[PDB]
Amino acid sequence: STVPRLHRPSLQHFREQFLVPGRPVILKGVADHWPCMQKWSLEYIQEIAGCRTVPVEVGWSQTLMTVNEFISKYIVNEPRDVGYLAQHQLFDQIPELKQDISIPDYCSLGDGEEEEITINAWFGPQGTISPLHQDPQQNFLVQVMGRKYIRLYSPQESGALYPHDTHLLHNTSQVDVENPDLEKFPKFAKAPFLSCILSPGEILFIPVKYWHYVRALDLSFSVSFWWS
Ligand SMILES: O=C(O)C[C@@H]1CC(=O)N(O)C1=O
Ligand SMILES: [Mn+2]
Repeated sequence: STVPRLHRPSLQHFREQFLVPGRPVILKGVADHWPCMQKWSLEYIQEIAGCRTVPVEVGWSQTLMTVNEFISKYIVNEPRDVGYLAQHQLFDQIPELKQDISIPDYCSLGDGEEEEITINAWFGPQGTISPLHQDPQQNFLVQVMGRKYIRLYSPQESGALYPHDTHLLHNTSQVDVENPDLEKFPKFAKAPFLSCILSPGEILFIPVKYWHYVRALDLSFSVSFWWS
């Protein structure tokens, strides 16, 4: 039930053993020496991005503030609520930061165009939680700062995850993974899963439609690549 870790697997090995069957894996030795891994201090983030406006999810509402405000209020000064700079195309907004990352070569195995890969930043304090849900594209999730606990359930287990009925929320589970209501959601308890702690320099492959749940264990910065 652990996600396997592979060092720089060949494109063919990744394609045949993980991409085509839709199996998660952690890629080591791929992003570990990207510039972001050494450069992205809080101070560097403030210097490069501090004055720019970013969307922040407050745990639930959505607001806007500068990066400096986000750091001051939700990171450094004993925050009062949880705030998460989540799912934001920060690298389109701030092209200088795009210099510190790369598109993984494995994305070339997809059917889509490189121009259509979506690169999102996920920057927040210890304790951010993304509830269990599934996405409609493949994902490489690159961990830069801090660690994340991640739980993964196959699409084959969707019945045991009790998706919301609304079309809007049908890709999201009704269950709180880490404190499930087994009186209401009894099938959840026996559903098999994989899990990991994703650390800096590692890349998690989340296959298209794989259900995933994520909790930050430390001050955390991740970069995701959504591709097909
Ligand atoms: O890290 C998180 O809190 C949530 C993750 C990051 C990511 O790329 N996707 O699709 C998520 O759901
Ligand atoms: Mn997701």
